Amino acid sequence: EPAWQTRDHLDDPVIGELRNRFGPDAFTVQATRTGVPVVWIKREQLLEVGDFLKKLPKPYVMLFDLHGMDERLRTHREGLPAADFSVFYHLISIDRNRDIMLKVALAENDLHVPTFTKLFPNANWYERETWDLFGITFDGHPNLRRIMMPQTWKGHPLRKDYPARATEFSPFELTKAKQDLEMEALTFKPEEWGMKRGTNEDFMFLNLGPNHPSAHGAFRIVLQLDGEEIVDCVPDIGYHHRGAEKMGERQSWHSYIPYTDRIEYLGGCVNEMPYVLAVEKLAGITVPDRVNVIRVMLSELFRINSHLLYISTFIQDVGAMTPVFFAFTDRQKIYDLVEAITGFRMHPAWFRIGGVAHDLPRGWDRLLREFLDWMPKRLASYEKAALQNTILKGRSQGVAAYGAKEALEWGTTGAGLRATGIDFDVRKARPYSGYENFDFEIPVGGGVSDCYTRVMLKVEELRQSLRILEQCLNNMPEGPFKADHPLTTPPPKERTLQHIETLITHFLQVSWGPVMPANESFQMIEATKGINSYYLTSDGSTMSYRTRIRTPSYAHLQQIPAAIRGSLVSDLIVYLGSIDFVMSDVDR
Amino acid sequence: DYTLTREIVTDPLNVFMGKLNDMVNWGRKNSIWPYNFGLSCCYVEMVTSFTAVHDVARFGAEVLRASPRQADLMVVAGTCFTKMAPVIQRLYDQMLEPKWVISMGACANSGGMYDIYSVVQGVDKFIPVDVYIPGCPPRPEAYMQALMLLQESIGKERRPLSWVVGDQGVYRANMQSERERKRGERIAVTNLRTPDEI
Amino acid sequence: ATIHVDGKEYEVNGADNLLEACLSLGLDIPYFCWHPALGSVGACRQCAVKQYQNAEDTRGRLVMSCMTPASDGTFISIDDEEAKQFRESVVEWLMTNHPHDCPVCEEGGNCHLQDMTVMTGHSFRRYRFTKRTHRNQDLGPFISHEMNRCIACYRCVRYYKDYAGGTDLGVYGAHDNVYFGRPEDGTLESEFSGNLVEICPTGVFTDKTHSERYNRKWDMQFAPSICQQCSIGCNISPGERYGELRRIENRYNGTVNHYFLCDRGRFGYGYVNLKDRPRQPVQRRGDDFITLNAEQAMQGAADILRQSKKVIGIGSPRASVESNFALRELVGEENFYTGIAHGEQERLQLALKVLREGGIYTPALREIESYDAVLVLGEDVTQTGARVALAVRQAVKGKAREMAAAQKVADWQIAAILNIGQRAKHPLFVTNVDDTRLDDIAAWTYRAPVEDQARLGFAIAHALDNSAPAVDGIEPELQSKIDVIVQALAGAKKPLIISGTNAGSLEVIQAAANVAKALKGRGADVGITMIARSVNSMGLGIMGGGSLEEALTELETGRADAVVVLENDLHRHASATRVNAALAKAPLVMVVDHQRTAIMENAHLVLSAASFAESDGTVINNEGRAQRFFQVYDPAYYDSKTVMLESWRWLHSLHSTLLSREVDWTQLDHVIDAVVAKIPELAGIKDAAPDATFRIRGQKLAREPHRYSGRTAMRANISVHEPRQPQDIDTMFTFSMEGNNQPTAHRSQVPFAWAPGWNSPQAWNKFQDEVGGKLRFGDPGVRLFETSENGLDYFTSVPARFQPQDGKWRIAPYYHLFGSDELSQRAPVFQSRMPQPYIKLNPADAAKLGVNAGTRVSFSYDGNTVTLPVEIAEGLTAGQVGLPMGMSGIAPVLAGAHLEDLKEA
Ligand code: SF4
Ligand code: SF4
Ligand code: SF4
Ligand code: SF4
Ligand code: FES
Ligand SMILES: [Ca+2]
Repeated sequence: EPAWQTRDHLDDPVIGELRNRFGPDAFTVQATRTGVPVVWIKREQLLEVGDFLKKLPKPYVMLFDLHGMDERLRTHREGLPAADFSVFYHLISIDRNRDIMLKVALAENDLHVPTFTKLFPNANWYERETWDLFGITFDGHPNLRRIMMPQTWKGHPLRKDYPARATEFSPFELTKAKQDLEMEALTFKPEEWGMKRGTNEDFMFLNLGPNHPSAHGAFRIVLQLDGEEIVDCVPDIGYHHRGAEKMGERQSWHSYIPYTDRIEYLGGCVNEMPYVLAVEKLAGITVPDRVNVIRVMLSELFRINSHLLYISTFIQDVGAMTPVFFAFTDRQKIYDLVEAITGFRMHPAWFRIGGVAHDLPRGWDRLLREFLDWMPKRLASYEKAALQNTILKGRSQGVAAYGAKEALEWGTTGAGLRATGIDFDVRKARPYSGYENFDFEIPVGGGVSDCYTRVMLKVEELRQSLRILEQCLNNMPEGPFKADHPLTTPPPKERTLQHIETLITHFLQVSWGPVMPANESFQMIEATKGINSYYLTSDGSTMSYRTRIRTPSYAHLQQIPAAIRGSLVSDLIVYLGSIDFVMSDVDR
Repeated sequence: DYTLTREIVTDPLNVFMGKLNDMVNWGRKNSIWPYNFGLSCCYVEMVTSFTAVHDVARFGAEVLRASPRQADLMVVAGTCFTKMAPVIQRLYDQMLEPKWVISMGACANSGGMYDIYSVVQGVDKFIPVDVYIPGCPPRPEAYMQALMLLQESIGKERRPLSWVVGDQGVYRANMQSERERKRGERIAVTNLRTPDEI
Repeated sequence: ATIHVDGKEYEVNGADNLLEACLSLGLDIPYFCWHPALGSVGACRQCAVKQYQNAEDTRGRLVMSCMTPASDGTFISIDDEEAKQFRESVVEWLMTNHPHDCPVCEEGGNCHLQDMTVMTGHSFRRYRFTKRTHRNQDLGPFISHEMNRCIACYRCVRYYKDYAGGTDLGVYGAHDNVYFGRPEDGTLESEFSGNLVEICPTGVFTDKTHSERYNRKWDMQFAPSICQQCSIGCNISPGERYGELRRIENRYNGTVNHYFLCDRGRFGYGYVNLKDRPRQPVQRRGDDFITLNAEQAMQGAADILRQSKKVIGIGSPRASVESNFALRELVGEENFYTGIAHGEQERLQLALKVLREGGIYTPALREIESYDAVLVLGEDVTQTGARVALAVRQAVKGKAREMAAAQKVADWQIAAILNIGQRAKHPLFVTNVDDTRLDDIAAWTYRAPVEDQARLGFAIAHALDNSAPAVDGIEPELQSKIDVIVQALAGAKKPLIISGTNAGSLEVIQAAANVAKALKGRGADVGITMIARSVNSMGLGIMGGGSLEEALTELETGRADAVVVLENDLHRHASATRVNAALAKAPLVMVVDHQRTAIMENAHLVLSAASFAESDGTVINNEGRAQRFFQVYDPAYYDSKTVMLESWRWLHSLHSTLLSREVDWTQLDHVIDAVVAKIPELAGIKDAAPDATFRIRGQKLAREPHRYSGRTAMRANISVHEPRQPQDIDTMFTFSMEGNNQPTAHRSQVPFAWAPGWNSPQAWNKFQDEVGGKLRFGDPGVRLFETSENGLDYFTSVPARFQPQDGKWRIAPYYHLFGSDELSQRAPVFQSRMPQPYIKLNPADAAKLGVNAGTRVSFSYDGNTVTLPVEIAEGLTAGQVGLPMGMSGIAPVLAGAHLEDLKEA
């Protein structure tokens, strides 16, 4: 049985436990290509099912995702409950290495679900984003305001009847918005943002944004302060919203790949991989081995690039401005190899449905060998220059520390989750893209996630990525760079240029789009900054019916208030430098 | 050929104030401090230009003031989001004359690939732009080439020397476009290296 | 019937074959040679499914789903491995010889062969040998020929010969050298040859008029419109790119014009793209022609109209219901004049009275194909209402259909039906002044003047019913033919009588009404069809008004000092000298029009109105069905200086500026409400289409496909800033791809057909409830009237026989599909197709005048001597001269007029 085969997952023990607890008629099991059991639960039993999953012998401890879907235009809904809208809850059990997708069906008039925040605190921002983009009200939410769009925004953009394209610009709207930007400091009310007891009169309100002098993006944090002590803080995000999901509903399966590049713009091919993997799951494509090793090579190269930039920016935020120049020279070496392979520096747009855009250029191994010889001495130099310095250690150790429980309840993944002592990497637990054929280690922490522990874990991850790159250079199969499937978009170019059936396939795939049959697919990968995921719903057309991108920087920014509570502003700056987030990843 | 801002006029340039104008323009163009404004991935390539492998410091554009008062050039490098557009306009208003604008990337040029509900389709909708860079992202040397283009744009524009003597309007030269200037050599290209090699 | 496809049970129709039954269920089977309108032949061998004998069976057998009936308890599989392998192999065999032509082929992105190559999953070529090659032929100005792309699916020959009755297209050659085309280079003679571009699943037959300015299907802006070239009202999809009307595709209507148009509707659109059209309002001041915008034109016209003492309005059957009603509201009901002559209006009102008061059910165009005998009186259907002639051909083949059904042969087995019914056909009796294009299948043809055809009809009605008035003076041979017609009509279960206003005689319409009443009195299921002239002739007849002669009399007498002419050239309904004198005497002439007419040289004000591609409105076709047509594109999107509005918008704004001195343009639904509130006869036009607030789950209807391209570059040469998307406040459609065009959307107006995997016109199968039937949620268009409870009385006005008087010549009308409609001659592709302007002469009259064939003769009509070359017409009765109606210089009002001093020049 192939990995893309449609499975109902009725042999999962979670289905049997749910049947024994709630009854055989309490839910509907859906057969998908997501790889996880999809269970449609009634709305009135949602909190009961969540509590039952939370109190399992090997419980589902992390709310991985929570969002909505507009099901009004979905023609192929066979074996599904009648739904105008739906809300899905993706929960991960690390102990079982399993996950379950609960789904709640809502009518068009009764668009309200009970809040999930009493079970999982990340449901705060997840439900705020669901309300902002779909208009679904969550009863019991502490403060259900818009998180992506401004508060004075009419309509909900991810609904099907909302126009995707840009409206006409008016200087009047900009000028009045400048007026509210002017009186926002004067007319600030903490009750709007969920804060309480604002201005006792021992607290002051501090706004860091909107523009920070850093490469992680532009955003605001409002802080309740007693002197230099932070008591309450909520981040103001949505300043980097690009409508990537709404764009996914109006681009074909092939023409959306450059938009998948700019989700985490320090990731590139790392961001391209889960999307093309989920599309290949929809298409029923098993890629050959050379495609797997090429994609692994480019993903590890871009992971090293992102980790180098993150370590450099953390060192610069500490105060040492020297190693960022040398590490950007190293990034220039990586960019030289990436320019040679894909033709571009930062957003290659090189992964394809079924393979990659071109074969590897003649001489890639030379550039890879020079880069692999160049890296370790520079890494040791950066280590001895800044990451073994006592001033950097005093600035970074013990700042914004959290344990395994806090990382599990807030959906923190990547360096922080492994620094809390939990060994969970997608490249080993749920392997993808032929990662089982590479010998590499997963670094883990002692059990407490400091800034320093996360930075050293990222350094060890860079070392392991260098090991993977060495294995890619030494052992590469000789064969096709595209699959032997009719849905490989585009087909190989020489056969397009001299065969007429291949020309027909190329013509209809680049113009109208490749036709993915109606199914739901899900791919979860380990990104450069945590765990990334693409959830793609196809209605049988040439475009995505629903593109849902889960990014870890959302969860990290939501964990920001729970970890910095009771600390200083400089601790907040060091924490922001030690998260490895981009605002495009948060806001997408 | 020049354009007024206080109108298409001619060149108004004794000889002493002419040399004063060339010296003032030389000092302005040889010392341009960009404003550190991070929007999106185009700012990542901007700070890649800022590092040691490209050396934007050679052009005297490396001081990178964090306050808009001390900066002369605004490099809008990133997407012009609707929430961030009043911030961009306020930061542009906080800058002082003379001020120039470089749009870096297709997002700042026209909105780029993000013709979406929450993106302003170009920064020229609300602030004037002096130099445009196509690319997504433009490479750092393209940003330095745009800096040179702005340098020869400044080098022949005319501005008042003092606020009490002379015409207070600002002259901007209607320069020949780079497309028509480079068409003589771009069309003559016949062969390129095949994409199967390094 | 009960079938089991891939283990899933379905209920289908047992009389259908498995291919159309499974396509109606939403299942996908590739097919080439089968068509819903043409039946099954089993040629392409593409539709192979695997049939099993019973519920438990593992071997099966590859059967042909188009050739297999969907009987009760059938077991088939589509996704069987052997069936899929064979379908991919059939695609591969078709692709062995196919040219590497998709980038330079006009069927690219619209190709059924491309869709089925992709859908079978064939993308790898292992064939390494040569590909066969064919030379091409010149097929005329409309169809472009490329025989290399043929897959030998035999659809073209089957449609063109068996369905459309054409004789000049066939299949030649042998084993793999089969050639589909004409026996020699020449124009395709059929009036329905344009449907080959949709019948052909490949790019062998392509729209050449579209090919001149070619763009792909995904790049089109489509709208659901009504064809404006005659009164049949066929549903069309006009598609536009870069501000010009690019193509007319057939839009499916299961009640009217299901899969097929005629060549006048498909290739006569080129008047929209004419460069001399008015794009701005123009005011004539002395010798200068100054250009206004909309507001100043409205203010000036309102001021001048307010100073006038009486303003009259001359409508037209070209304009929609809303434009005519807006003109009627502007000038007043008693000052509104229909733009047609007195005789044309009298014939139109009589045909309307017969239709909506005669008690006989008038059929739709699809319903015509089920009648058992057809009598066409006076009307040249193929040249005036061509789609009715096609439906008459199908009704004639109905006898072979019945003969094959009597032998338990399935109705989709077209070859067996044609073999059983060899040459037996239902009776067709056509009367005209000469031979018609229906004569190859007609049981009898009567070449006689209009009075003699009316007398033949009155005699048929008297022989059917003795209470009908009798005709005395019938020859014994003509009486024998009369009783042959009567015996054929009386034995028919469903007789159909077709007449119209194009014969130029009231008595022909009266005789047809008498025949229909006599057949109704015998208990027969008689239907009656009346063919009008223009697109909204029925609408102008229902709304009514004075004739053009009364308007010219008011202008000449000085009682009217202001005339507003709406979408009328005024020369097809009256003499040019009289119209010019009356318009020159009027101190204000104001022409609201979209085509540069000859009456604008004296016009004081010209309003640049919109054509059907740039306007919304309602038109009433010949059967009395109200149909809404929608705007295709915004003319001001590309050229911002273009101020071209709807005619009803112009006239409503003029009425508002005349009354309240303020400008209000309108919304379209406001004008629709005004029409249904003030004219109860036109109250049914509200249900023709839903209002502008109609949504499909909250979103509008997309005009263009979702892969519409060039949004940030197609206007970049004007300005790099992208403009506002045009807002359509009038209708429910949006001028963008941000809309709904789902096949399952609860709507009736479909701008274009597209399904994922079905890019060709075969996506209409996805847009129908059953394949070849109606649309899923009904067809657009609502009949304005029901059939009457009681009929009329017999028309006792029997005319005398035609007497050829000396010195005078009766003008026999000759109509052409290319040349008689007013707007179609303006299309520059038609001048290569329109015949040379002739004059038809009987051999005895030509010998009496000493003129041969081809010599020039000069005749004076209304004191205007024009010369034409002589063509000898054998079937024309002596004492008559035949003139081509609607051409240059020959108005259609000249039908039945007398001609003086016809003499060789
Ligand atoms: S133009 Fe491209 S690289 Fe620059 S900000 Fe936009 S998405 Fe990023
Ligand atoms: S007929 Fe179809 S398959 Fe053949 S060249 Fe044209 S588009 Fe391609
Ligand atoms: S010319 Fe077209 S319709 Fe005729 S057999 Fe060939 S592919 Fe079929
Ligand atoms: S029959 Fe008449 S309405 Fe139909 S396509 Fe021809 S001209 Fe148009
Ligand atoms: S469609 Fe049945 S054989 Fe051609
Ligand atoms: Ca309109």
